Amino acid sequence: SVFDSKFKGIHVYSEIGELESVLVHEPGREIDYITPARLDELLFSAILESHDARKEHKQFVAELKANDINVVELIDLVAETYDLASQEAKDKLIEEFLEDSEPVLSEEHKVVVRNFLKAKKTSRELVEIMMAGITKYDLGIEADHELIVDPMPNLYFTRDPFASVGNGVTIHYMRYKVRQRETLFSRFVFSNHPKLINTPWYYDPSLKLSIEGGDVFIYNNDTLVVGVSERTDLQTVTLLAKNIVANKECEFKRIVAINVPKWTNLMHLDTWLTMLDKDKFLYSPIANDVFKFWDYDLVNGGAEPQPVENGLPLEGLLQSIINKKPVLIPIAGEGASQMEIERETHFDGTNYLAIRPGVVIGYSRNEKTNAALEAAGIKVLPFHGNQLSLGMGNARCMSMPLSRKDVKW
Amino acid sequence: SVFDSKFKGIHVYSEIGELESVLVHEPGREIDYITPARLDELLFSAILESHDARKEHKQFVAELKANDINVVELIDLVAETYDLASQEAKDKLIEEFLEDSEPVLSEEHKVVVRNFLKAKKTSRELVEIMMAGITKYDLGIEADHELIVDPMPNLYFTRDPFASVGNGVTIHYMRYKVRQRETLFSRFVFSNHPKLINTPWYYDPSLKLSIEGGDVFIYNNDTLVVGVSERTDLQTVTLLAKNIVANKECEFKRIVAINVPKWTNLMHLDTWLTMLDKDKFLYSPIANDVFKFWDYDLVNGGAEPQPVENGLPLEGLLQSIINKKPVLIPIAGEGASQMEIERETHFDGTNYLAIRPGVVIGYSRNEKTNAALEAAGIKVLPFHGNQLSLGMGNARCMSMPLSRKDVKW
Repeated sequence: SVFDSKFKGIHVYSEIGELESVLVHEPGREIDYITPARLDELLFSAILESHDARKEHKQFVAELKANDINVVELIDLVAETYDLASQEAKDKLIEEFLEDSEPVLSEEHKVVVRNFLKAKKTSRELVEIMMAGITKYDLGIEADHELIVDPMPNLYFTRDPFASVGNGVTIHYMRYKVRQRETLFSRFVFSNHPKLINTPWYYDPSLKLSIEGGDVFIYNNDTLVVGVSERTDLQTVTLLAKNIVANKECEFKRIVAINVPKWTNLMHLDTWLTMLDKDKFLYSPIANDVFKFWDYDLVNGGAEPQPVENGLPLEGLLQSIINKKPVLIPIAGEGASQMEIERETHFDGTNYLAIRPGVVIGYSRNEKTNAALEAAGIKVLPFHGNQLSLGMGNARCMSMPLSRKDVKW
Repeated sequence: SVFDSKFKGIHVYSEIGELESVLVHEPGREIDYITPARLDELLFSAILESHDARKEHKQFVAELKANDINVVELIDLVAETYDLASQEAKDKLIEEFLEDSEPVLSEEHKVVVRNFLKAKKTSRELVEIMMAGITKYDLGIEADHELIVDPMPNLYFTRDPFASVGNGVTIHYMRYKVRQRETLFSRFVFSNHPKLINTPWYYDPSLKLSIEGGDVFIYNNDTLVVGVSERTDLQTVTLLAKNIVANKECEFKRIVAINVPKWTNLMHLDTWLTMLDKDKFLYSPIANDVFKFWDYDLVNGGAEPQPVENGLPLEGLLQSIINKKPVLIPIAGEGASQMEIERETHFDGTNYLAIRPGVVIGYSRNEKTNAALEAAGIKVLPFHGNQLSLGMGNARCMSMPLSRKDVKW
């Protein structure tokens, strides 16, 4: 199985506990269909050199494995799930893929694509093609456009379609169609894989209020932190709060919503502020005058907790969550020029994945932030990720923890 | 000297003769000042990872040197020239640099920068900082903005500021100020270096009609080919024709002007059509319905030859220059999808540098084009240049031939 023997379900109650199991996706053929005219639509800053991007991704996975982490590749998880699923589920996956296609499928193309999918020889090939997009060339048909079904090029950013939340999961209604389509795989594995089937959901795509995993943080057993960003709205955090209170087994007690600049290229809270050790946070100064906070009381706030403004400065707000003096590390370090802060913030300099408290993985390119982290006593495991970085995410964006060991607070 | 023993002046009478000496520039500190908000202004598609871009450039230079080519780095050529120049010339280089600064310098900043440049201890440091740009930090002053003098980030594209044309040169009035500033160095080396001082100029920056080197091609001893592009105007080619007829030592007989798509990111003729062997040419089909041609008669067209429409299709037009049937190789090869042609054309897939007939150097990333060239009998010497490619130029754009061996047609 893609899961090691100790994996006994979703268990993510911090951003920093020793990482046990994690979900990633090496970009497949879907990034080969990114064209110059569609960069804004497809959510890329520039076109990736595909072979090199895959080589970088393998280095990232190799570093995670060198740290005894169980790395689950999305394609393999979906295929494994497909293989053991009922025929009813196998069939509905293909039907829902067709109904949710972009561009919308004509009746004739729906039949042609269905047959093509059904004829794929292995479940892995079926999953690869559904992620890749489908051309008229793949189908052997004449058409006036080359892409009969668009790629889901952002799939390598597994942070975003769903988020592990304690021992439950939130499966999201994403902002843009190009990414909403990725949640088909999320619903499928959680609804059918024996090791995930019993996981309770606190959000699902049908709710239609925008939220993405890059905005979701599990600071400790009591407090969740969710961004109010270009991708997640405050009203959506309000619905999340309602769902959590409605779930009697869910033990979180508070949600702090954090406002960030609504930049299309720094679209989630994790591109502005992350927690990397028990008391260390990495942030971009560019957000200094935009940060704003709201608290939700999941215990004594009623069945529908409302967001209450918290006027403390960022440091005091963070202190109210961990009850220790926080250490705030700025992008590019003390003394950096505005140009250096803008450049390293642009390349997702805050977006490190913590694999144990104070030990993080992220791109080698943000050298001043790497040095700032090391000076603050955080160990940095860099990897070359220049091509992957053009998709506007770093290691945190490219991962979704499935299980972490308890933190000794 | 940066020039090897045999160099005896500009000698470029073809696009393909065995390359003997060539001018390049490894991107210096100037590319560290490219910020997200200024990408369009500075002419970049995305920000480069500077360290990796310099390593890629060293690999390009290593490939050139392995083919017995004298590679001249612009910084070293300017410093060598400065060390041999009259005090009047050394002083005027500084004054013209200040006069042409962007942003325009206040009188106070003009004095502070002049003093700072005069205090540099070596000519190479002086040249490096003029290219890099100058910050308030470099000067140790307080200022409203961090850049007191902007970088010239595009300097590594040495194809553009001036072009070798037979045994003369065209020093250009470029389209945008961010690049016009680079011509300061072109004028300096040709006006002062003993090995370049007798080179006749057929164009100079004071002429104020736009033309850039990526548009200039020397097909053979008789025919020049100049693009009408986003950067070079037909009226400028007309002025160039007038200048060549006035120069009684210049032996070219004809200029063919080739209209190309006016795309901001494919801005020169050499991003649409190049000549790589005696009868082989590489082109992007995206330009098919845009190519249009004009001829200038430099022999019997009077003192001011005018552009005369040439209605031949591309194949016939090229045949009228080389006097035999051309082989036209399309970007990405026969059978490529439109997505592939769009992607490889975008990454300057036509922009190869020929180092001898039918032997070219270009980025490894355009794999389908590299395969099409090899299938057409052209040897490709690829190098990894993904970061350099984000500047929207390939190997031809990163080089300016100074001398080539005669071609045996």
